[PDB]
Amino acid sequence: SFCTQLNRALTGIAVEQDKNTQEVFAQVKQIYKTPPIKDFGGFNFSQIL
Amino acid sequence: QPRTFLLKYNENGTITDAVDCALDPLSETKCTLKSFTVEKGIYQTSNFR
Repeated sequence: SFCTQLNRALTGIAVEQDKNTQEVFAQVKQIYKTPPIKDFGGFNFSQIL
Repeated sequence: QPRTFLLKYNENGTITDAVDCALDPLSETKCTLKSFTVEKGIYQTSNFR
C-alpha cells in the first residue's frame, strides 16, 4: 500500500492548502462593499480599495 | 478475465461478498479503501489512462 499512501498524502496536502486560504480570508463570511460616498476627513482611501 | 476482486471472507473462510473493481468508481473506491462501506466524501481511486 506504499504507493497508495504516497498518493493519499498528496491529496491530504491539496485539501490543506485550500483550508489554509479559507481560515485567513473566509473567516468572515459577509461580503462588504467599498464606501459609496468618499469622505474620510483628510484621508484618501482609493489606493487600498 | 483477469480482473481484481475485493473478497470479504467469513469465520469459515468462505467468501461472503466480492467487489469486481473494474465496474464503476464506487467499486474501485471499495477496492482502494479495502472496505465494502464507502461514506460521504470525494475519492481518488484511479486516474484513467
